[PDB]
Amino acid sequence: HHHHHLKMKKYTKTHEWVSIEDKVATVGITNHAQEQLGDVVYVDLPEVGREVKKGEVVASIESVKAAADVYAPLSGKIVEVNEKLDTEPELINKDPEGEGWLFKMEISDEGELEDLLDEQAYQEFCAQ
Ligand code: NA
Repeated sequence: HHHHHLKMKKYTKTHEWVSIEDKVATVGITNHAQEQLGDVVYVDLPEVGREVKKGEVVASIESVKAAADVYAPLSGKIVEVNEKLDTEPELINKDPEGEGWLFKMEISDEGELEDLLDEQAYQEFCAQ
C-alpha cells in the first residue's frame, strides 16, 4: 500500500474554487462567478513567489459590465500562474473551473481547508 495523496475540491462564499493535490492548490472562479461577471476582458494575475495570507487580494478580473477581486482562499505561496489568460482571458468564461484556472499555490496551513465549503454545501449555497 502506498501513501494516499490528499485530493479535494473546496469552495468559498465569494464564489472561488480550490482544487487541492497534497500541498498544491489550484484556484479560480466558479461557473456561477463568471455568469455574474459576464464576458471577461482582462485579468491581473499574482506574481510567482509571492507569500499571501488567506483573504488577501491576489488577482483582479474585469468584464464588460463589472469587475471583481479574487481573494486568497488559503495562506501560502504563489507557484504558478495561467499566463495564457493574459492573451485569452475569455477562457475564464469558456471553462472557469478547468482551462480558466488563475493560479496555483503551495499552501502553508491545511487546517484552513476546513473553513471552506465542500461541493454539496456550495451547490446548495448557489441554489439558495
Ligand atoms: Na470534501
